[PDB]
Amino acid sequence: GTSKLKYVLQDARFFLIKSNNHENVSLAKAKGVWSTLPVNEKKLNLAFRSARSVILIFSVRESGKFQGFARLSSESHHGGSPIHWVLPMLGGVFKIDWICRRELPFTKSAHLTNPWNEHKPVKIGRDGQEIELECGTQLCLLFPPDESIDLYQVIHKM
Ligand SMILES: CNC(=O)c1cc(NC)ccn1
Repeated sequence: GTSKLKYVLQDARFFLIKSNNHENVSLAKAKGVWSTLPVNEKKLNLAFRSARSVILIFSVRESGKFQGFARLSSESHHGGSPIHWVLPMLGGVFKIDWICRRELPFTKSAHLTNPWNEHKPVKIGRDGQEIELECGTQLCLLFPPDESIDLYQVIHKM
């Protein structure tokens, strides 16, 4: 079903996360963590205090796909366990709960445009680009269901 998913996404905010490599998305999926540049860290912390759910939608650059999406479960914090990101300077660490670890090809989202990025297709956007509520909700609902996920515990964090 999609009903608990819709509940988690009701009045959520959505952000496009672009990773230079698959390894960082894999660490994020394994450890439930993300870290970004301070300009985006400040935006995510503001959004986390302002919305019932803040959703990060991940895309590896040059992959032509999204690799899943996740909900912020905390603001960023420093001094936790170190994360061996593959880098080419990162802020704190956000804890995240994954909502879907399955891929979605950009060919499947070509009908969705993001008003906050000049109504360009939602796949287009810099790291940290906010996706407007309706576009972001329909993008998340496009993903194949991830039957390994139970949103019951995520609902309890809202
Ligand atoms: C896990 N976080 C990253 O890989 C990242 C890298 C970056 N510049 C290379 C900017 C924001 N985030």
